[PDB]
Amino acid sequence: SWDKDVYPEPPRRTPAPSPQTSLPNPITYLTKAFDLLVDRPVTLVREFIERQHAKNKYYYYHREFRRVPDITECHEKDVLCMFEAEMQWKRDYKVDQEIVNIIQERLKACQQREGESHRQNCAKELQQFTQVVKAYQDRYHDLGAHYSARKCLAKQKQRMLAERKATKEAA
Amino acid sequence: MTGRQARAPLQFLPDEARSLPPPKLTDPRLAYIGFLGYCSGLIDNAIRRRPVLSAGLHRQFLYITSFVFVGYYLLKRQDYMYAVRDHDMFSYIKSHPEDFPEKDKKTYREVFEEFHPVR
Repeated sequence: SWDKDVYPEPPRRTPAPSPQTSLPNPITYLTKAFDLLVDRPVTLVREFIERQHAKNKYYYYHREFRRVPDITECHEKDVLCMFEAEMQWKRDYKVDQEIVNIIQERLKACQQREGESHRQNCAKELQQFTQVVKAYQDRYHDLGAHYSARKCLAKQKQRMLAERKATKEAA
Repeated sequence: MTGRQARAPLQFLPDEARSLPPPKLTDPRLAYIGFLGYCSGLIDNAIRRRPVLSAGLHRQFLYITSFVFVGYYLLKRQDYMYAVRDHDMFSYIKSHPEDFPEKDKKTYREVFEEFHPVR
């Protein structure tokens, strides 16, 4: 399963079709035949397989980590500090890429659910998409292929120093 | 680089080399020397037209023994030379505190670099 609050779904809206005239309705007979020829046997097969699964019990756990301190607390060379620092940063980088993947899947799903009126009830998700992706464009973008962690902190210092000069001019 | 206490006879290994641990048997370098001796014996049977992998097993065993013996003594000399090099280096480190200062390990909270983005 999945949380309904990270992959959100609006509530369902489904009409009840009122037939004006009486031919009637080939697809209703065909979907009842579909139910009787497909829906029952696959349900019986899945129920058998689920009983065979629930005879025994496996479990897999989620791997979790700790917070090794910083790269801002590591010294000149000290390779057994920078190692834990940059692996912690690289795992943050992977999980942040997947944050961007989740938001972009939400944008795709808002496109396909809301139909031929795109701009109704997709303003909020496009807003948060441009927000998180503006953060990504600011934070990880223009460093290249040989990122380790140190070019990211150099970009951090250079950007906040440039904005410090900008707000000094704005003072 | 020369003496280094030039009393210094020809002295293939001093008595001070019996303080460092000797090289173990079946260390990989003397095993490589034994393989090189076995290849030497194989190719010695190949120089003259006697058959290879036969007819020279006393010469095979002599070559392996001679190379492993000589390489054992040369490895003991290698260990002595590296030990006296490190001992002299650390004695000079301890004997002169002025020229080798403690460097200020400024952490990356306050060490500035250039960035130069690859666009």
